[PDB]
Amino acid sequence: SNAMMVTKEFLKTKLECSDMYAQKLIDEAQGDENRLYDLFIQKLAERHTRPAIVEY
Amino acid sequence: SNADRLDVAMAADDICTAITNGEQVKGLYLYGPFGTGKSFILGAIANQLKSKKVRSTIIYLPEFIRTLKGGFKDGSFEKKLHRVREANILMLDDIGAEEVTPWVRDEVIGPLLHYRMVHELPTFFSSNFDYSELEHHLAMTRDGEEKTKAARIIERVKSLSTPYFLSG
Ligand SMILES: Nc1ncnc2c1ncn2[C@@H]1O[C@H](COP(=O)(O)OP(=O)(O)O)[C@@H](O)[C@H]1O
Ligand code: BEF
Ligand SMILES: [Mg+2]
Repeated sequence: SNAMMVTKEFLKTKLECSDMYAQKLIDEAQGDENRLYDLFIQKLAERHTRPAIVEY
Repeated sequence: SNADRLDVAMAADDICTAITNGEQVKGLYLYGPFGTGKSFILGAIANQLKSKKVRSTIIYLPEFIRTLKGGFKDGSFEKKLHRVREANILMLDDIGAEEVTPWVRDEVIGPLLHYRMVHELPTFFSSNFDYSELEHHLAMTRDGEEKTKAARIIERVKSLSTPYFLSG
């Protein structure tokens, strides 16, 4: 019903994450759209790059 | 945050030295804002231990949960999954970033954490959440049963770890 709700559901949908985690991303960006987008992509990249389990 | 970093560095140094000397240790719960180097430090600990011929495992929780949720059969994941609960040193990287799935939380993670708690197996964590926030994240709903399950999880996490904040 407003841009903030949209951004939150977009993050939840695309990162497949909780409401609280998405809100953490939003808070971290502090209103800077580009910063939020960059953060989104950083985490998107990590999610699609890392193996579930790594043994050392 | 230099101070944060110094504190965590001597925590990691002490923990690695103790582990290598065969002592009982408690893992770190590293938390704070995005990109402060929490996962990096868990990796540095794993590699430090590796340099001393000590084994450890790092689970990336979002993909762990995604794989469990989506289903799997017989590959590297299944083979590795069957070792994780009793790994000598285990790290749960980015708890809080996974999709919350009650059956995975309660049938896999909870029992895993209970096991490692009662057998005092070193368990590390990284998160963007502090313990209270994580406890809230772990509850899919306001429901009573969810609150209880989440509480069980978080108390086990607390028994297993010492919290360190890494600042922005
Ligand atoms: N002490 C460090 N020395 C050199 N590079 C680092 C160090 N810490 C982080 N980097 C890099 O900074 C980026 C963010 O660190 P990361 O551990 O992913 O942050 P987070 O706290 O979110 O888990 C990564 O590319 C990581 O490899
Ligand atoms: F972006 Be990190 F893993 F907190
Ligand atoms: Mg990380």
